[PDB]
Amino acid sequence: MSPNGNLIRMLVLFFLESELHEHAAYLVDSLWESSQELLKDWECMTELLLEEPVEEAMSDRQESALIELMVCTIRQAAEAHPPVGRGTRVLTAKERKTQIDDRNKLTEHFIITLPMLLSKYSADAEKVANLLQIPQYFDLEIYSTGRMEKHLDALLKQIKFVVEKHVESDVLEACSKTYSILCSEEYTIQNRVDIARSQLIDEFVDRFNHSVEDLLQEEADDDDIYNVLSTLKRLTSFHNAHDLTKWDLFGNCYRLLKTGIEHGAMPEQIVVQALQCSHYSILWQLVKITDGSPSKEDLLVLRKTVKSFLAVCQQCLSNVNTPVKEQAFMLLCDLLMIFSHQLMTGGREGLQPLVFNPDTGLQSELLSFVMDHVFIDQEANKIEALHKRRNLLAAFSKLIIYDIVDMHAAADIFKHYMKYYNDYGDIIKETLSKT
Ligand SMILES: Cc1csc(CNC(=O)c2ccn[nH]2)n1
Repeated sequence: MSPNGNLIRMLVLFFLESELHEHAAYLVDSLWESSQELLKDWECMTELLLEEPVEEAMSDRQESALIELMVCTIRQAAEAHPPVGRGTRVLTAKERKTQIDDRNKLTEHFIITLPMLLSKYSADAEKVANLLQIPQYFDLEIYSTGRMEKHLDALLKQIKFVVEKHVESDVLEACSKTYSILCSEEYTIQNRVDIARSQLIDEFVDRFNHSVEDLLQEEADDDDIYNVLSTLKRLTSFHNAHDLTKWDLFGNCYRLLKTGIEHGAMPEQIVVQALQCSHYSILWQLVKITDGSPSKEDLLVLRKTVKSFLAVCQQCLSNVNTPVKEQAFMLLCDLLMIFSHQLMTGGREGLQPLVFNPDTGLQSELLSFVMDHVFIDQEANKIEALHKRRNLLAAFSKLIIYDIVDMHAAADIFKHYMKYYNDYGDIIKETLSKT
């Protein structure tokens, strides 16, 4: 009760204080065979996280670690296998029976307790993002079974509060995915969740639109900029997993970008988000057109939309801010692959009017960015900025393989930058072997 409480408090301390377990998940996995009963005392954990002390209170850093450890135990119980990296997977009768009973316990428990957790820690972005990994493990049918409607209402209230308070990409994305899970995974509560979502979206589209209008009519305030960016971020996050096409967001994104090319003075983060949002609008237009039975004019309206957006990305390669060039580059390399001739696979030859061959000018600019921003002369931030340039080249590599860009001009650039490997590498290789 408090006995298991002590063991959990010290388990959190051994985790943080020793560098003997770097990954929470790997710690839990390793103790799992021997300490399952303890590691699934979820009532004990939420009690620690929600109660006020008598004495000795938990420190902000230890609270964080307990939430992270709790969520790993919730996964390991639900999935009934070691985490990604410690795998090898056939369950016994009793292992299977235990998994069902565990999923039951943590669903009933966290439906009640997850809104109370999100309420208390609502401003801690890292913590809220971690709590919102929990619903994916819910046995969602139980939101009906337990006459538990009052607690679905409570989670939706708390997700609303979080999204309204936060702009961090991890938080919002966590909110987006939770709605997705809550919505399309059980018909019983699908209708209730859909009404909460679209009211949330509605309130953010109105605020976005009023702020776009404010910015563009204006001299332009710091408030005008905050208001656009803050609302655009929430909508960009959600527009990946949710079809927000019914709200014409591409329209205002398009103006923001046109204004930031013309007068060249649009803040870098607005341009990046405005690009990402426009992209997600187009992908969702594409899906409705693939699955629908679309007319000639449907195709030609989406085409005009796509050619104007490829134009905007091409122009945005010339933006001073390298985060914009990167975003524009990434989108060019997705779109040029998606609206290639691949689009006429699986008997979908109706889509030919949607096919786009990049011109020489554009191909040459997609070559430039690689020389300027992939292949550059000169801690943790650099292993990360390397993986990005890797992804940027890999996204560009696909265009080379299918001759969407000039495959020869490309390999010339790869000659120029590999020269020292081809001129001195054998000599460097054998030298390093003999030390
Ligand atoms: C037909 C075609 C495709 S691109 C091209 C000429 N551009 C380049 O080769 C290049 C290298 C660096 N920047 N641009 N010709």
